[PDB]
Amino acid sequence: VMEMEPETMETKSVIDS
Amino acid sequence: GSASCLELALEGERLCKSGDCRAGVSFFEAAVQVGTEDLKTLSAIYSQLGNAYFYLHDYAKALEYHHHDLTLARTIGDQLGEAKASGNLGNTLKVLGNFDEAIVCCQRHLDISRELNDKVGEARALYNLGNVYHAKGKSFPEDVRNALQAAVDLYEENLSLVTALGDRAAQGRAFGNLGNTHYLLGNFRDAVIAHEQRLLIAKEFGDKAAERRAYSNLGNAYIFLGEFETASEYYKKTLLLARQLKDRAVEAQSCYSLGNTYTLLQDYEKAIDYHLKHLAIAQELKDRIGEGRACWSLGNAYTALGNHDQAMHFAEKHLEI
Ligand SMILES: [Cl-]
Repeated sequence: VMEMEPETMETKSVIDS
Repeated sequence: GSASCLELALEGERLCKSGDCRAGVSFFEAAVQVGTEDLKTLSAIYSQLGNAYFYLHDYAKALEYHHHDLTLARTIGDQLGEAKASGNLGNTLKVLGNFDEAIVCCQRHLDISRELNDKVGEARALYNLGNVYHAKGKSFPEDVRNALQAAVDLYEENLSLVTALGDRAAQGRAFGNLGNTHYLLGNFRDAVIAHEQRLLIAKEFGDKAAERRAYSNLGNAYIFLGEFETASEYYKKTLLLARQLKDRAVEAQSCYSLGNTYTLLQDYEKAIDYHLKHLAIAQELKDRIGEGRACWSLGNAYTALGNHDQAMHFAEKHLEI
C-alpha cells in the first residue's frame, strides 16, 4: 500500500482582508 | 439580495473552515439561490462549493462548480481566478480519471501563474500536474514509464521552487509523492532518499499521520531492496504510531505487513504473532477481506514449521471466506 500525499486546491473568499 | 448573499456565504466559509462541509455547502447553495450582481462573489462561491464537494467526495458536483467558476473567471477577465479554477478543475478531472484534460487544466494553472509572475501558484501547479502524471502511470508499457518519469521531473521542479520559497509543507507533499513515483519506476534507493526527507519534515511539523506514511513507504522500498530486517523495523514504527493515533485499520495493516516480513525473514513464530493480531483487528472492524487473508497467512506460517492440524483449522476458516 503506497501512502500518497493529498492534493492541494486553490481557494477563494468573498472577503479580502 | 447581495448583502444576504454575502452574509450566507460567510456562514458557509466559516463552516467549511470549521471542518464541516455538509452545512457550509447548504449555506453556499443558499447564497447562490439568493443571488448577487457581483460576479466575483459568485465566482468565489462557486469555487468553494467545488472544493467542499471535492472534499465531500462528490466529484461530479465538484466538476460542475469548478467549471462554472472557470467560465465566469474568463467572462469577467479575472486571470488569477481563471488559473485557480483551472487547477481545481484539473485536480477534479484527475480523480474522475480524465487525465488528458486534467493535464490541460493544470498546465493552464501553471502557464497563467507564470504570466502573473506568481511563484506560489506556479509551484502548486507543478505539484498538481505531477500528481496527474503519477495517477496516469499508476492506473495503467512505454507510456506508463513515460508518465511516471514526467511526474518525477515535475516533482523535482516543484521541490526546486518551494526550496526557494521556504515552503516546508510543500516540500513534504512533493517528497512523498516523488518517493512513491520512484518506487513504481523501480528505483528503490531513490524512493528511500525521498521518503527519508518526507519523514524529517513530518517530524518537523509534528504530523503523526505523515510520519506513519513515510515509515510505511520506507518499509515497502526496503522489501524490494531485499533487506527484510530493516523493513520490519520501519513497520514496527508504524505499529506504534497506529496505536498512538488510535487508528485500528492502520494498526491491523501494520501487523499484517510485519507478518509477511517475518515470513521472508523466515521467523514464523513472530509471523504468527502479528498475523494473529491482524486476524483479531480484522474481525473487530468487521473486515471479511483481511480476515480471510489473515486465515490464509496463518495457514502458511503453521505449515512452514509443520504444525499440522492448526494449519488446517485456518485453511477451513479461510475456505469459508
Ligand atoms: Cl478546459
